[PDB]
Amino acid sequence: VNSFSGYLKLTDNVYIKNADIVEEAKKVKPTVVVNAANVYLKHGGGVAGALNKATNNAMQVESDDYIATNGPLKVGGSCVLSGHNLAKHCLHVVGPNVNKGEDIQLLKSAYENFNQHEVLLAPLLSAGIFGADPIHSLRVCVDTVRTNVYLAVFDKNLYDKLVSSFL
Ligand SMILES: CC(=O)Nc1ccc(C(=O)O)cc1
Repeated sequence: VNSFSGYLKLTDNVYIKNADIVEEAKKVKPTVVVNAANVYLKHGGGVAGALNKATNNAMQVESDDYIATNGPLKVGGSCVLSGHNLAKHCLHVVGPNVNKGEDIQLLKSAYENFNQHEVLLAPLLSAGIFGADPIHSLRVCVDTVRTNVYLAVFDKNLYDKLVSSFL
């Protein structure tokens, strides 16, 4: 038993809810919140801008030190940093950005990072301003992630379409 409430069960291990990933993290304080990162960990908009704003920019300060030391992530890759006031840890995962021409086949590699963590609160990778089809992103999630993932879909209209079209 865990602290997640109000989720619809899609599979043995995947759950979904219409919720803002920021408000959900603040309420649950999960072990792991996933950020929809880019390779530079420049948290400007969407999940990353919203998560970073909720940390009063501490996520960005930590991220800049990480990049100064390690260089950029790979598309499909991840790093574990602090969760600040939102979670124990933040798993920053880079899905391909369709609006930059990145290979959508890298979405499966991106979701494979989630398997290193027993439970996660996450957004749909490569959705929203990353330009991928969210229905596709949910299918890859279900077919790739084997650990317990609690998906927060911000858009109510999209949430209803994801549920009603789910195979
Ligand atoms: C404030 C705010 O922008 N929140 C969010 C939450 C989730 C997403 C997303 O999943 O794309 C985008 C934006």
